[PDB]
Amino acid sequence: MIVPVRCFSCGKVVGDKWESYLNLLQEDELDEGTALSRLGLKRYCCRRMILTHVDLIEKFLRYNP
Amino acid sequence: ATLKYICAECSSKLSLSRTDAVRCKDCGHRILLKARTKRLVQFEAR
Amino acid sequence: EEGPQVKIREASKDNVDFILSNVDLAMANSLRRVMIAEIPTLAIDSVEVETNTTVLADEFIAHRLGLIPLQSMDIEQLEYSRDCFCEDHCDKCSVVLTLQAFGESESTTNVYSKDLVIVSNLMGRNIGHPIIQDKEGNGVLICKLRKGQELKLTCVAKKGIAKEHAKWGPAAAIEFEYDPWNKLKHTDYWYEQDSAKEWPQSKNCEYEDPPNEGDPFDYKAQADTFYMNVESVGSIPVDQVVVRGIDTLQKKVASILLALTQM
Amino acid sequence: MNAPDRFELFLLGEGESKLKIDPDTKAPNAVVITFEKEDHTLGNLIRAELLNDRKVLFAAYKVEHPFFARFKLRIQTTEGYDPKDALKNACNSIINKLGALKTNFETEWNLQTL
Amino acid sequence: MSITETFEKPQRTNTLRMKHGTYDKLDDDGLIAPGVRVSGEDVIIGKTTPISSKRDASTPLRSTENGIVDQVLVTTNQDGLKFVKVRVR
Ligand SMILES: [Zn+2]
Ligand SMILES: [Zn+2]
Ligand SMILES: [Zn+2]
Repeated sequence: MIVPVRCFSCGKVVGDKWESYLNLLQEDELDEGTALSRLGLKRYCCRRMILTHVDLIEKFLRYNP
Repeated sequence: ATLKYICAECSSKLSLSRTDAVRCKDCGHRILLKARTKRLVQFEAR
Repeated sequence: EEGPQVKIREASKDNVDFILSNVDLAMANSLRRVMIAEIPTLAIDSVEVETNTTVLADEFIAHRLGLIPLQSMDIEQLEYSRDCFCEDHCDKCSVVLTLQAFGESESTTNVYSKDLVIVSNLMGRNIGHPIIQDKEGNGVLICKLRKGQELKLTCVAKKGIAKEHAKWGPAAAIEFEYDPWNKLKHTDYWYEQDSAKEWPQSKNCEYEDPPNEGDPFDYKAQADTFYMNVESVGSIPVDQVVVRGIDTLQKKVASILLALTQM
Repeated sequence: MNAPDRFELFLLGEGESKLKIDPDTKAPNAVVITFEKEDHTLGNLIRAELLNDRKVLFAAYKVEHPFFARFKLRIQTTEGYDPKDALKNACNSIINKLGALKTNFETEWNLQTL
Repeated sequence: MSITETFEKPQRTNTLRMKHGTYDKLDDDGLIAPGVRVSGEDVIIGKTTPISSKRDASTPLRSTENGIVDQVLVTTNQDGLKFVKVRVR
């Protein structure tokens, strides 16, 4: 639904890097790999967390009630 | 101020007894939702 | 100071790259495990929900709440609710926080950990303050609200340990290596044509001397010199994760000598 | 439903003690200690140190089943040397060992910039 | 003729026909309300039938299930039938 709070494997806090990641892409026109490394996500367990998330909440919010 | 039921669409807090069929005010939505409880639920944070 | 010897390489508010030397592999490991599972911490462990018209389920939200790292600097000056002599939770053993949010604007309203508010009395001990490390002081994104939706919760932080639930863990990961030059021959490298050419040489190969071509296998060498790196999650200063790691391990053995004693 | 509470991993239930010392029969000067609510963290530790003692003839541990938090420690020592003592010794020897490590670290911490 | 069924809390009279699950959780409209935590063989829908005073017709929660009421919906069919759908989460 939303950014998991932490990396399932190691515990790293990741729920505080979703918007930043989104910006690193749009307003800075960076690539996902370079973007992810700049957010500090160095090990692939943490990288996959963000790179693979699907923000379905942004579609739930579109229903009226 | 209490509310026994809600309406599937206009969200307007309805609430009637028997012989009142099932309709809202202007929103004839014969649906209606049962409204939450006041008896606050506790949750394990695990 | 004769015995285990630390030799720090890097250090920051998050990591502590260091080199343990002159110690048993067993101790490097037990310490390695303790940091991951038995260092006390404060974390939301109970959520009362007054109102949730959000798009998520209560237990769903509650689950995230518990994952939100909280200030656990003076965690020792706080007791485990199970030991405390009150009835349930009190200022002597718990920190109460609140979350009230309303979708006011028409634009999507975000809810962060910063929006959490302590309601109990911290009696002067740095504890329960939601950790924040992002470049905008927002914290973790707990939920999202559409205009009209609401979220009224009441949490209750409590002292805990990873063994009970990974939310209470102060550690994020723990690099650990030894004998970067496979001299003790603890592992047998898998290869297609060349062991050496196919396996990436590690960082720590620089901090050591490559064995010499004709030297016969050193059969009496043991395992000392362990290259670690601790990453803190914020609920506690990195340096602390380590230090208290050694501390808890210390208290553990102590609880045993005291067992033979009163035995 | 069948899952036991997680606190049962580190909290001694009722009627249980941190240690149950039993005399080994198969051999002389041998004891078998049962540590309740402890795992490999202490097991492999006390084992390793116990092995640095020369008047110690045997030391091994094992958690018979991952479901339960408890391990068994068997120690065999030279005649005259009580196994119970080797344990006390191994413990203290460990506790000291850590105290030093603790210091050296807090020392090296300060000398760092950041 | 002159014989229906009612969604309301039952309290034994002449027939006593009911079941082990407790009705304490129902509301007087005969339905539990969102937020109420359910389990065991608890009753989700209280119903009754006078067959020629009260014969318990009612829906207990599945024996190997237990969650929290997520939504109760009350409606009508094409034949003007009172409908009830209880979703448990
Ligand atoms: Zn990770
Ligand atoms: Zn309506
Ligand atoms: Zn208390």
